[PDB]
Amino acid sequence: RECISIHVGQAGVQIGNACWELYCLEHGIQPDGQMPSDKTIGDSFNTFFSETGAGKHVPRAVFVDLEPTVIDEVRTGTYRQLFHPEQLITGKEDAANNYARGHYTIGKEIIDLVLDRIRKLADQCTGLQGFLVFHSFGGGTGSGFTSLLMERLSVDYGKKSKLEFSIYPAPQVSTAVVEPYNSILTTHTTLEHSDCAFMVDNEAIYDICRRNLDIERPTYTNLNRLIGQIVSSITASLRFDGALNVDLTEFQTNLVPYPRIHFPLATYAPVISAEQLSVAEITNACFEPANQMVKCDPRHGKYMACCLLYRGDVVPKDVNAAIATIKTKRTIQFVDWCPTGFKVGINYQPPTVVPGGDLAKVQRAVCMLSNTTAIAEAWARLDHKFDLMYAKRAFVHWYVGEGMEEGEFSEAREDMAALEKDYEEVGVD
Amino acid sequence: RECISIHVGQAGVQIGNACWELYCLEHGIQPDGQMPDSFNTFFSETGAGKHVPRAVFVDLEPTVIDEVRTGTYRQLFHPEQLITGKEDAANNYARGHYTIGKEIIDLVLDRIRKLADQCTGLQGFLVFHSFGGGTGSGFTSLLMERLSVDYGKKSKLEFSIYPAPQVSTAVVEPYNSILTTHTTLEHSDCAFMVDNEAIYDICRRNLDIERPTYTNLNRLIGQIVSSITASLRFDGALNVDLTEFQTNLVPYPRIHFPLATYAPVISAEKAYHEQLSVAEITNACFEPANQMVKCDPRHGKYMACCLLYRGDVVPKDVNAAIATIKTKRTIQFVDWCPTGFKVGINYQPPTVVPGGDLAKVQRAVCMLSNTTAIAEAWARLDHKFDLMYAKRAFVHWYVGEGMEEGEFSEAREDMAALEKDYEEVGVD
Amino acid sequence: REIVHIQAGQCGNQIGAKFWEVISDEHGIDPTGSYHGDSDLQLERINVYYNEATGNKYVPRAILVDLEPGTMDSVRSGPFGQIFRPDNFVFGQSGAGNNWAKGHYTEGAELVDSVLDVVRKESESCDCLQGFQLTHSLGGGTGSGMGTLLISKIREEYPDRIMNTFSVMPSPKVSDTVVEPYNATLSVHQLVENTDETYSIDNEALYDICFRTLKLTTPTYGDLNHLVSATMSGVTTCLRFPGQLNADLRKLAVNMVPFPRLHFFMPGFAPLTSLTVPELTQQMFDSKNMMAACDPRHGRYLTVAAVFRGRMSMKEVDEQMLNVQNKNSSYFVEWIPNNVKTAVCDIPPRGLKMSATFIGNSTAIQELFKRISEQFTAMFRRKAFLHWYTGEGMDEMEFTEAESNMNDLVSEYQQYQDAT
Amino acid sequence: REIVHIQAGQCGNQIGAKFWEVISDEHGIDPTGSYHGDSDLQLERINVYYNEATGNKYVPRAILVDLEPGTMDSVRSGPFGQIFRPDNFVFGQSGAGNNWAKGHYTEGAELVDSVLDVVRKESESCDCLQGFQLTHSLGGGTGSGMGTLLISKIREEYPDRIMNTFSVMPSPKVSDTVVEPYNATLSVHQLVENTDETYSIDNEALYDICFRTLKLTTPTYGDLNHLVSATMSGVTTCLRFPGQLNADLRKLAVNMVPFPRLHFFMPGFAPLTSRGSQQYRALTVPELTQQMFDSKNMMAACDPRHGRYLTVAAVFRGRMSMKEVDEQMLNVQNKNSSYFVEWIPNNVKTAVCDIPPRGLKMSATFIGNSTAIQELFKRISEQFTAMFRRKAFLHWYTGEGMDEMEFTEAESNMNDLVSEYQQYQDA
Amino acid sequence: ADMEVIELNKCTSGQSFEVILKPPSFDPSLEEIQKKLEAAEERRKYQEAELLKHLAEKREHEREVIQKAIEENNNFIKMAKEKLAQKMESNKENREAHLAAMLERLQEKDKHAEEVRKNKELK
Ligand SMILES: Nc1nc2c(ncn2[C@@H]2O[C@H](COP(=O)(O)OP(=O)(O)OP(=O)(O)O)[C@@H](O)[C@H]2O)c(=O)[nH]1
Ligand SMILES: Nc1nc2c(ncn2[C@@H]2O[C@H](COP(=O)(O)OP(=O)(O)OP(=O)(O)O)[C@@H](O)[C@H]2O)c(=O)[nH]1
Ligand SMILES: Nc1nc2c(ncn2[C@@H]2O[C@H](COP(=O)(O)OP(=O)(O)O)[C@@H](O)[C@H]2O)c(=O)[nH]1
Ligand SMILES: Nc1nc2c(ncn2[C@@H]2O[C@H](COP(=O)(O)OP(=O)(O)O)[C@@H](O)[C@H]2O)c(=O)[nH]1
Ligand SMILES: C/C(Nc1ccccc1)=C1/C(=O)N[C@@H](Cc2ccccc2)C1=O
Ligand SMILES: C/C(Nc1ccccc1)=C1/C(=O)N[C@@H](Cc2ccccc2)C1=O
Ligand SMILES: [Mg+2]
Ligand SMILES: [Mg+2]
Repeated sequence: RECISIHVGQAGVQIGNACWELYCLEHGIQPDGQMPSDKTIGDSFNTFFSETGAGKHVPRAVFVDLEPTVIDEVRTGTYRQLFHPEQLITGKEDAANNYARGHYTIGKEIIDLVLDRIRKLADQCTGLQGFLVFHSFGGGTGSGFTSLLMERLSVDYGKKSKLEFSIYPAPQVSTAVVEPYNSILTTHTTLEHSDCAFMVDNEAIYDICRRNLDIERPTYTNLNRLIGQIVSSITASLRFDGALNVDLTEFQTNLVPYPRIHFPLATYAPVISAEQLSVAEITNACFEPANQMVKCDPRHGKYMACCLLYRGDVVPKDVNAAIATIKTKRTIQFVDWCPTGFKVGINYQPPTVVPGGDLAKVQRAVCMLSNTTAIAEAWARLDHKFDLMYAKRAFVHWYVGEGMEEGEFSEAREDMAALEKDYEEVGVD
Repeated sequence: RECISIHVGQAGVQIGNACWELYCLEHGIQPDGQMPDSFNTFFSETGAGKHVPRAVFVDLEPTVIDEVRTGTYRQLFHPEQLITGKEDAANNYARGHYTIGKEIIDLVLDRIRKLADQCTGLQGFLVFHSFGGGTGSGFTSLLMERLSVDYGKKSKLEFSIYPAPQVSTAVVEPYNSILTTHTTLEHSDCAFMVDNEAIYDICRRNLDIERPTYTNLNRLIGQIVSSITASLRFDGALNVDLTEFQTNLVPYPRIHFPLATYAPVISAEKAYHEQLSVAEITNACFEPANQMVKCDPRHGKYMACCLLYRGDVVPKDVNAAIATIKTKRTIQFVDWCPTGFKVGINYQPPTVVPGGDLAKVQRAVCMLSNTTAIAEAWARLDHKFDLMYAKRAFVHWYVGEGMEEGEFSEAREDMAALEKDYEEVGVD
Repeated sequence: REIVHIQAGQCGNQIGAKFWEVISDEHGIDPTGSYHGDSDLQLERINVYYNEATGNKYVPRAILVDLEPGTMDSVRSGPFGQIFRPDNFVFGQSGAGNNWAKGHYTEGAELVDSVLDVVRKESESCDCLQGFQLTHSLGGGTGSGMGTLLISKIREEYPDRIMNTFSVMPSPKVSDTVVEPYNATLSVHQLVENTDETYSIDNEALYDICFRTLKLTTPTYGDLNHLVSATMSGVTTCLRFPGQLNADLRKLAVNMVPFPRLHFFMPGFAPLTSLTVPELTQQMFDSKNMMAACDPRHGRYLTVAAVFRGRMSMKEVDEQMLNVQNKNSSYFVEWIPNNVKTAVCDIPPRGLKMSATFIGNSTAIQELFKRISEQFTAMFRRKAFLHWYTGEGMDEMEFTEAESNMNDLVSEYQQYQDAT
Repeated sequence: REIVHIQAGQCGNQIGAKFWEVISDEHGIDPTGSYHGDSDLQLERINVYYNEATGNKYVPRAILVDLEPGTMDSVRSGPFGQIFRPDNFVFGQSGAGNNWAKGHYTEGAELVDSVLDVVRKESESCDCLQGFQLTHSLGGGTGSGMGTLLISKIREEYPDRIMNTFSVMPSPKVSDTVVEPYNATLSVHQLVENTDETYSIDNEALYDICFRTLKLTTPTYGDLNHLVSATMSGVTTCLRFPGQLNADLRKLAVNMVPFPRLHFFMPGFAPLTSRGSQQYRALTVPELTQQMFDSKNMMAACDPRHGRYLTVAAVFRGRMSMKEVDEQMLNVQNKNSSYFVEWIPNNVKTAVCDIPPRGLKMSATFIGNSTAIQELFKRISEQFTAMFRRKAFLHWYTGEGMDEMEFTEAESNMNDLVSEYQQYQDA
Repeated sequence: ADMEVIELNKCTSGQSFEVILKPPSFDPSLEEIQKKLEAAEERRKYQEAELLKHLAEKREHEREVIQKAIEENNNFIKMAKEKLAQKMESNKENREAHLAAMLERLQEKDKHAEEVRKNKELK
């Protein structure tokens, strides 16, 4: 039924602002909150917004960061009118690029408040589904508050599932060396409190724009427009009411065969720059390491569940024979023990792009959600940095500093080692 | 003296209704019961106007008994004499005997005792019922065990409807027949089987009927039965009383089953051809085609033979006709009983149902033979039974309602042994 | 004598909807009111499928169960919408999950008792309730899980009366959920011990009937329901029409089932979509026209019923009927003797002058079970998507406990290719 | 979020002065009043370095400590004189001595509590105080001694917030006092346990940049302060300017420091000179990068050769294409790939702010954790124990109330810090 | 064959007679069974009241699943309610005396500085 977004952390927040924005274009809401369509009192898009008061259309979201700065630039540029001054929690002092600070030291204090301001939004909902947690993998509040949130959300909310969108961190447009530590830290405390988790590899997004958009050295608000589009094609199912993927379970009951293995690989279809493609051709893109969403290589790992999420003008009569010659040309690549997939999700709502943005209006777009075993490639490409540093206690002392334990590091690498193991342990028979 | 009809089960009831109808035409009763000793043998002179049949009608659904309290004749019976019972027997004996039976039997049994009580010296009962099929096999069986107890000497004549693939619906049929026929046979005296297939046959050849109805078949059986019972309704020498029925036909306790053959079945539309000769109709009785149970008595031995004549006939004719039934056709007698032919004349011309299928005939004949070839149908049944039980086939529905894996065993056993007596009567 | 209908699940319900409006046409009923039609038969056996209420009016004997609003307000908003009595609708609110357990255990038993509550007050009103029939999917929870629950709870209360379902066995091609094999095997088990007849309906068939046999590219859940809707009318007819049978539903079962397990009639139909007798008969006896995905060749017919529809000469019918049993004599069992009876009712359906329906207890149905159990153990393998039930409160071995019950049912059907 | 500034000592103060007036220009502040400039950015992050008072006005968050009047009335009488709030001036009256003890023990602690009194004010006024920074000499008491004290007392009060100093390592060549080695070692010890980052600035360098790389004959304390003033603007910028970082000062340290000792960024600069010498615009990016990565342009007197970079930041200034920047940046890491450590992965990040400094179209600042810093420490300790030998000038501290072994106690703390840097040429 | 008949009766509306042709040439019901009809009911009542004690079976196993789940669920909440605030009050005690451990070294380059002025003012 209902559906709450949490965005913690500078990265979370700005991905958020850049897709609440794109939600807003899609459903036709003028910034001030009011939409001139016959679809409010308080079905269909009520999944995400709440028809509060007699005029406006507030997002069911809560925004948290530990500096102001970022949350501040929401109560600034129009959209300022869109939320409730309540729903944006800021916290005075930074997390400083450090998990321990985020979880234990600076966290402690703000968590009680957030947790409860969330409970306000769950209370204006008759049968709430779950949460969408947007947050940065590496980096301070994003790894460390997010981790604490989930532990707590997990307690305060029963079944109510939790979907995370993590931002897997990339040397080129980062600033923080200590990154890896933070990701392998959170990811450990975090994973037994999560249900399905879309990783988004900054590098791969930086990649798409440098190749497919002709952008020289792309901005954050460059990257975010792109992610904004992808997320909104994932969440698309539950917003217009979809012919498939129409609830959080039978959306993901689809994707995750095993409790641990959350991490699906996304692939967005026609990224093409303003200043059109065939139903066949865009499908035949989803399987192209370039157009990928996490830098890896799925042609060599096995697929173990595959979704195709179509959006736009499409008759299934096309989709089919297109797939047909995905199998008689390219690399099939299936696991020992699960059918040969392809849940196929048609949504007739044509894809809208941000007005003076980078991309153009497309007729049809595709979205492929694959749970391949090759996405653990980035599980090590991380690990290895973490390994090669901790090996020297490298930056450790900043953690033990704020209050942490030499061994809680040990213990988290332990988890990845073991995970990296399950992902390997799913190949053949 | 007196004489009570029981008709259990859809088949029973409709044969019944189609021969109480034909009794009625014969004795000239307008439906309402009023007609403007002798025939008191079947009806009772109740009240001052009407002429109620001495019958009881039982079925386990309403449906069929319901038809009676509907189409004129509605006036003919007593609301009491038609027992209905809410839920079906569902094509299954166990249900008929043990489960659904139990409940109604005490009532019927006693409603019969009402009719026997308005009778000074009752003779016996005529039980009309379907061989295969549910209440017909199952209730009939339970009735007889009980009628056997509640009534001393008082004999019991059954008219069974031996079941035929073409106009049936039920697969489980064989089991039910071989079931009842077992419990049933030591409580019965003489029993006229009626092979549905043979009757379906007569109509397809002799009446020109394409695919004949039930009420097609019943008009025909109605005529045959009414030629058998004839003896005791007008009172004409030979079969004046039910005891004679066995005395003439059944030499052995078990062997009840006589074979009937009705004479001139001919269709109105032919109603004005120069009608058949005393000779020719006799010479029909001995024709596997005009038979009443599908078999072949030319190759089994006869062991008692009756000819029941009805109509305009002087005996001088009958005789020399028979004479050349011998010197032409197949004699075929058993080692040790005269050479038969107890011959029954009844001067009452045979009446047919008005807008019926057959025509008014001058003379008709009826031949009741106790041949050992009629056990051909005792096996043609058996074999199906055998070839099913062999796999427990449908059994579980029975063990279900309450029955015993072995009560089946034990009933085939009886047939096996009967089939044996019937063979054991040839030559020496 | 009188039958109630339970119609549970998105697949179960949108079937139930189409069923009802097609039979409601044959009898001729206004989207609300009563009779409008020059025929006069209809109403004889309308007693059976419609409990009638005040004014003119006729209202079905139907209960609609779902575990979410969505598909219920589809019916009420669609074709024969406001025909069903307002509070015969049992709402769901919650999740369904496309998961058996939620529907049989948690969110199901959560409702259930409210369903029993409508059924109890239709059936208790019903003057001689003969039995219930149910419609529903087999891969996916609200139908397969709740309904298999429903039926277990429907017996026990009503041992007594005979149960009956059109269930839709799911295929790998043309489905939504990775898991369905799990969902199916769990209810298959349930059915095989609690129903008295179960019309098997493959969507592998239903869809195949459309693209090999109909030149329809993009097969909806529409024109595909259309078949089931038709085939269902077919099977019912003679409890709801003539008077040339009389069809106790019990009788009907007794004469259709040899062995108490194995009541798995694969059906089939005559003509198709939106007819001579011969060319009708060697058409309801072609596999390329069966409702399960089998092939009534590898596998011999236990018992077989057909019902014919059209003011035509049945003097032709038994003559063609015979002919099939001899042109194809091998493929009926010998040990049940007159094991293929047919009958005919003469009031045709929507469109179509002449039509036929084939009910069929063929051991070739083993061919369907085996197909599911094949992709089932292929998944129960390294115990895959199972963790969605692990957590729901189901047992590790409880899957294996019903995987086995099925591999019996396989090699009993195999064990009935026997001997004279 | 907000930073205060303590500026103590003749060398610390006259650095402080030049700092202030150079950053005060970038933002554009009247020798007293407020803003005058067509730019509009400036003021975003003026919050940080300037606590603002009534009227228009903007006044620095500054404290000036000295142990004698002399050099305080130099500022107030000089360039941006009356800019600092009148009683943020902490006078001295007494001796300074050019002696560590007087400053850290006797005449220092004599004052100290009055300094803590201004600092406690500003910082207690300051709405989210992030940390302090300090400027001062290392050979010579009032700066090196008082400040090392200040910091020790600054902490304890402020554990909590992050500390930070530009300190001026003294050379044997171009200095006043025979003893400075003594003074240095004593503070070095102090620093290495109490600061969080500490920009090393050799006057061996500073003077060497002037005659090696300028042809500048008579090097003042003037043109030479000039460098430090510039380099200090360099380093500060991105807590005080764009919005393309965001530079927590903490974050800033966490990402810059591996091992909690060793916070010894030797720095460096892009361009140079002041008077009768130019640049023909030619500051190019390539020729800017292989310039802030040349030793002959480091702020400590090391040579970031013998010794490998732990972590390295740079910040670039000028409306230029950074699409060039990362490409040159890369290039240096490969043209000189050897001399970075492998075991911290992405250990050289750089960013760019586009509002240039006084003069100069294009310029670069190098912040720089090189273990070649070991090169500097070792240089002092070499003339220290060469003096603590037959315990020479020591008697100036003997008598002040300092212990015989207390010199050796901090001579050692230094020789650890030598061979820890040596112990980080690892694997 | 030409035979002679034996006249066996004459009445109002008929006449009977044998016609022998070629001479012959010589060669316990029990009532007690009504207790049989309630042995049949012996086994029915056994069956139906067994697919009840096998059905009221598959019942309070449902009781399990339905709750032996919920019982195994909050068995996680009150596993992760202290895997928290006692992993986390381990943190509070942890740091807070790495503050002390920071500070108490201060009182010691402090109560050292004190004593060597009380030593200066004695030199
Ligand atoms: N894709 C993407 N990544 C971002 C964005 N902004 C920051 N990041 C990344 O965020 C990661 C670190 O998390 P941050 O949100 O920046 O840090 P935080 O501690 O959670 O938030 P603050 O410390 O208060 O600013 C790094 O990998 C950055 O590259 C953004 O807008 N888009
Ligand atoms: N001759 C004749 N045979 C019939 C008639 N009706 C049914 N039968 C046969 O009887 C057998 C089934 O017997 P039923 O009388 O229908 O069974 P029942 O239990 O007595 O009747 P129900 O109450 O309907 O179950 C089949 O062989 C039918 O062909 C009929 O009207 N006339
Ligand atoms: N033909 C028919 N089958 C359907 C329909 N909808 C779903 N199915 C099939 O039934 C299975 C699951 O049924 P579903 O309705 O999703 O489950 P439920 O709502 O929980 O009962 C899937 O394999 C589908 O292929 C439909 O309405 N008609
Ligand atoms: N560049 C910079 N260094 C200086 C300056 N003045 C002195 N120095 C060097 O730094 C040392 C310490 O400064 P000094 O004023 O003597 O220390 P004080 O006792 O705090 O006043 C001196 O001995 C010089 O070697 C200054 O003008 N700027
Ligand atoms: C056996 C049979 N019909 C039949 C009976 C005798 C001869 C020919 C066909 C049927 C039938 O017509 N319908 C099903 C009963 C049924 C089952 C479910 C829903 C409606 C009706 C049956 O078993
Ligand atoms: C980490 C860092 N800069 C930096 C930050 C992100 C990306 C690149 C360089 C700096 C810097 O520019 N200056 C010092 C901070 C500083 C130094 C002295 C006085 C005040 C503030 C530092 O840590
Ligand atoms: Mg942070
Ligand atoms: Mg569904």
